[PDB]
Amino acid sequence: SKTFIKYVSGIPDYFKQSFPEGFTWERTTTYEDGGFLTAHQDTSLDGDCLVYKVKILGNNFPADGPVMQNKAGGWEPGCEILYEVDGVLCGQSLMALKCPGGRHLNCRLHTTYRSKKPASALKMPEFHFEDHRIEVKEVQKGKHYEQYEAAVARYCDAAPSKLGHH
Amino acid sequence: SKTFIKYVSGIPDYFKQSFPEGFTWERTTTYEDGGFLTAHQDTSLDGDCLVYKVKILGNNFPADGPVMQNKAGGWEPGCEILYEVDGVLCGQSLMALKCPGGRHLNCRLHTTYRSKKPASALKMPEFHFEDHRIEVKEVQKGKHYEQYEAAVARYCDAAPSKLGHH
Amino acid sequence: SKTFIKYVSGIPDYFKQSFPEGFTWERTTTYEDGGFLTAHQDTSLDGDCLVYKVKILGNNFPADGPVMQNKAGGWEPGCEILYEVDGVLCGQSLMALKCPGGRHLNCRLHTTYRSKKPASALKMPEFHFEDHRIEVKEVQKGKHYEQYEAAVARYCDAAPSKLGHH
Amino acid sequence: SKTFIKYVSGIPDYFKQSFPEGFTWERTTTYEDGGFLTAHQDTSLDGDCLVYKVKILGNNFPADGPVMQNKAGGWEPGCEILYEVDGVLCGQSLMALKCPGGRHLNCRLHTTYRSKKPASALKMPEFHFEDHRIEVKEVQKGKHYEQYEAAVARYCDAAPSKLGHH
Amino acid sequence: LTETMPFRMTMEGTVNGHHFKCTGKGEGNPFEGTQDMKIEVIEGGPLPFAFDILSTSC
Amino acid sequence: LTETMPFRMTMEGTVNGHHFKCTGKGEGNPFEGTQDMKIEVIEGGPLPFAFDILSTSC
Amino acid sequence: LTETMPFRMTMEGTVNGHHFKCTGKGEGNPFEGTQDMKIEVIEGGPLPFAFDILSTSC
Amino acid sequence: LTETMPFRMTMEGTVNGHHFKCTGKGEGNPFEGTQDMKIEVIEGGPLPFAFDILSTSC
Repeated sequence: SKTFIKYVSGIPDYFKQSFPEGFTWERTTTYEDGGFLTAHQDTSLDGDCLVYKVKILGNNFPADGPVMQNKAGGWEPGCEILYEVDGVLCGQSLMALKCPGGRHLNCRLHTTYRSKKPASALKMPEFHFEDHRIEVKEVQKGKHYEQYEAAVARYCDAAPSKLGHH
Repeated sequence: SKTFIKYVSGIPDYFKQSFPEGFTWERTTTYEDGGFLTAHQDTSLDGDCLVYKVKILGNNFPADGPVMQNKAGGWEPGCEILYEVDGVLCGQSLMALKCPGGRHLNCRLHTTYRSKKPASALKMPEFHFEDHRIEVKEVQKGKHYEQYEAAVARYCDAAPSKLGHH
Repeated sequence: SKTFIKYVSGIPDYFKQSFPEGFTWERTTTYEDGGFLTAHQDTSLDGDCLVYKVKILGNNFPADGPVMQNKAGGWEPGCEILYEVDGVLCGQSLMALKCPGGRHLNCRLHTTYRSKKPASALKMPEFHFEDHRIEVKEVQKGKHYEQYEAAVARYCDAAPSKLGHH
Repeated sequence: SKTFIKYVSGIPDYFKQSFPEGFTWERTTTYEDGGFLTAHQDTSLDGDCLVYKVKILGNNFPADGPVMQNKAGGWEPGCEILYEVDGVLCGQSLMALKCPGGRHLNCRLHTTYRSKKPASALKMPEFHFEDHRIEVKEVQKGKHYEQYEAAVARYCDAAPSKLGHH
Repeated sequence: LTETMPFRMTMEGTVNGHHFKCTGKGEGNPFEGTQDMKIEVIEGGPLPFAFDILSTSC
Repeated sequence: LTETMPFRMTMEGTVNGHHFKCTGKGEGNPFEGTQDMKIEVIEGGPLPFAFDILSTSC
Repeated sequence: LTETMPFRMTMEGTVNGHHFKCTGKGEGNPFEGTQDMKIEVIEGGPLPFAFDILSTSC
Repeated sequence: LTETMPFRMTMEGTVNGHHFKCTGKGEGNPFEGTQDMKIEVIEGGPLPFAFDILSTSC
């Protein structure tokens, strides 16, 4: 839900800038055990309501893996890198799924974010990071879930530059 | 169209064995320039007509690449390796797309083939190869196409064993 | 140079713990344009001096790419995720190389860090992050370089948990 | 040992052409369970003796996997695709390692073969295939081995073109 | 956009041959970067796979 | 089955934000491993990408 | 080339922290594409991993 | 460790067929996580590729 990000240090907000038109995103997530999860999403503004429409295709998840065995323990917090490619915004991230026995299963997210506004009408952000944290509670088995996420967009303040870069 | 394969050397035919029920397949193709093409397919037999239903999600294709610039010259012939995992049939292949200037763009196909018959009802093939050749003719720009494919399933006869395996 | 990291939030320091025995690391970096850079490194302590021995094998870099054309402009700051796998510490990171015309070339680092100390003498850290910034100055073309790095190991303080997790 | 290949259908032999100068090859093999094996090789002719010098860096193999547990049962036969990229010969292949319980572990080989001969003295082959069969005998555990290989370079004769392509 | 913003979601897909549909409703603070939502599996439930693989799509 | 088998196809998808629909029909010899087909882009045409990426799905 | 050709090999490597060295001696038929060789682990043996990972480098 | 620590480095490699060797000398603040070094290409120079690919190794 890319509209809900705290942007610091004056980084342009590609997603909020896109309204009222909205934006789309497309992603393939590659899992280290051979699974793939591909998604396309449309984000629109219907007056005072945001409308998300998502299409999902997932495949090759091992039958004995934590995904198909339904033994996943949620995601670790993650960092995404974002930068312009071909006049749109690209995103790249690694995530880690918590597994039984204190193990992790990693994956890579390959994302392109596409504004429905033309590039000429937008202020494109420079290379930056988005910190994310996703938390899930299963209310009813395989039926009802609740999900929380916090997200911040920033430069690298933690490790400072000598060359005066961001 | 996996029903149309010539099987030699007595290799069991996972696909033809699956009728009348039919089968599904699922695939993610990863392109060396960052594109992804994900597909799910359902194959059914309606009388004596085969019915294919396909869902496609493709993403991250470079704007300047041969795919989005519509400058591809068709596929080279290819080889797929197939073998059982988790009681279904898995396939893996590398393909090479012909590009302007006698160049190639490669990709990897990650496939799972799923019979609608239970595993107990099929004879599962051993590790084998499937040779394929796909040829396309564009009848009308972006609208009408013709496609030909020849496919043969075999063991490795070209390079013989000293240990007496196929 | 993994000995030089600032650890916060009571995260144990796998690298400093490894002295006097030291540690090794091993990595393959996969570049999005098809290059691979593989390294093995040995870290030892010799009196009051740290000694690094590095072996490198790089391959498949495109002749026309920023690496082989020597037109790279340094790395963006990066984020590594680190966690235990089978008694050693694994690291995963995406990095982005600055290219001509404000473009970026991304890559993925697959690392295993191996203490030379027995596991009985070590406190393995929980899942955490290392922020890195690397800056290079070319003093003499292809002959003399200077490199600066700053590194900090942390949890995700920027996006807080509703469940009170790290 | 790329000198030992049977070429059919008038395909030029990049490797034999390279003598007396010889050739090198460089490769990263990526395993589906996270291992990487990188090699660089030098091939020279010394009188009537071919001389191979090989450097290897392998990393990230799972401690529990068939490789580190030494429970591998050899390779299935394989098919490599080869084609020119920027004046040198590139090779791409998928291989399958036999594992306990009739299982397989797959990997991908990314190779560049580099003649030590000037490009002016070389006939570059068109896109083609190399069929390989490798068989290993362990004579003394972890110390003495014997290896056999058969290799043939060909076009796709098994699945014919309707357009008269190779 | 307002300081507290609601959203709704429709999702459809196939994972390992399993077809499913989901609906969602939520709210968040666009400028603080926080949000919560409910997800219901309306078709193909109970989900025969870990819901976690759908989290980044929701 | 028969010596020559006919088949029909319906396809829907999105590639780089472009939605399209395709239909097809063809014929082949199941035991000889050969086949031919026609594909028509019925929605989202003319295809704004190389058709080659859809070949293995047709 | 002669229709039978001998070869020799030296190999140095590190796999998962384990250092090793191998030598090899073989012969084959260059134009017929067949070959056989012996490989000996001269340092770092017995090999603490499957030799099969070294096969394509021999 | 002392709050300031020196280090020395030797590197040997091959990239795309190009063999090279480097030496390095540096110092840093181990607990503060900062460091600086000089790197000299002692063999195979001037480097026929971007030094940046070696940065994470130095």
